[PDB]
Amino acid sequence: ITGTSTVGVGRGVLGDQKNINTTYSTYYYLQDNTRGDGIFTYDAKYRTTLPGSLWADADNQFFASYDAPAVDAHYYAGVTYDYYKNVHNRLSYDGNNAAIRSSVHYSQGYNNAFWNGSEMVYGDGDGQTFIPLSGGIDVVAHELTHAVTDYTAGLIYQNESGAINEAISDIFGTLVEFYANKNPDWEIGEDVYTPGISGDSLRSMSDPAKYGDPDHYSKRYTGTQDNGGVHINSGIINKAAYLISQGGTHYGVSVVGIGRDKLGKIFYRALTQYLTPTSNFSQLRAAAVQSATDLYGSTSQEVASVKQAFDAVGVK
Ligand SMILES: [Ca+2]
Ligand SMILES: [Ca+2]
Ligand SMILES: [Ca+2]
Ligand SMILES: [Ca+2]
Ligand SMILES: [Zn+2]
Repeated sequence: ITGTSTVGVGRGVLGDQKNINTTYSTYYYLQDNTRGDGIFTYDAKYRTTLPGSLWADADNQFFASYDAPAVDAHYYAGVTYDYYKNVHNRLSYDGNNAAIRSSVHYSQGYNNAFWNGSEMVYGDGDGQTFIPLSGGIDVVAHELTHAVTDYTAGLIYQNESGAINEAISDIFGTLVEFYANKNPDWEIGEDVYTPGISGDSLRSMSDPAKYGDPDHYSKRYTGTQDNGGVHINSGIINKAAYLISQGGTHYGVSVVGIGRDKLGKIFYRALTQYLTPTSNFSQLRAAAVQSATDLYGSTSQEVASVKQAFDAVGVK
């Protein structure tokens, strides 16, 4: 849209009030021209035809309940964009400021969100399992991080490479949540998942076995469902990332935590410099070990804790 940049206000999925960057041109559009080539939010109007229509609003105030998912998809996209820019110096997912597009109100009772190869897609949920998925900052950041993975390492979506793929997304989803300081934790999707049940979440990085996922490589799922257990075997890596950052003792292996900033740097470097499309866990450990070495030195505590956390989850 060709118009004037402006700022609007509205309410997100959880009822919180926020400003959003909009563009005026007869109507007020969810078009943020302050970040790269733009952040554009579309309304799928309960269908599956994508992208739907660029969101247009008459007075630049977004307080209706129908608007809530849009507000949040637009804002958290802006937050994820800024995380990657300011913390890793990466401009959009392609590293060239490609425009970021999202569609909300996709389909009816749709209990998921995904990156489809060109844009973000968010369901509204059924009201029991999910509320509108763009309400979870980590959900948003997890899915946009898949777009960064596609442009960089190219992890294919199955088996161990697909599990690494999902873990990277949970890792960077979590670190965006800490960066925004938006009630942070190590769990995935607790702000939108099962609104009638307090304290639960889809997955846990700090204790994956709490929701059924493996937390050691000997426990790994070796079946064929879920593309080879891409959302299940990610707990092995999540657990490891959690030990690197927070530290802990896990199957008798003690790890000294080095913090989230270092975890992010070590994993951003492995992702963009040593991982390939078909990398497996073992290769991820090597990549991670090499990245810490590159950044902090071969005999640093940083290397010591990468190795100890892969050893605690059984990845050699
Ligand atoms: Ca309005
Ligand atoms: Ca949280
Ligand atoms: Ca979370
Ligand atoms: Ca819940
Ligand atoms: Zn994912």
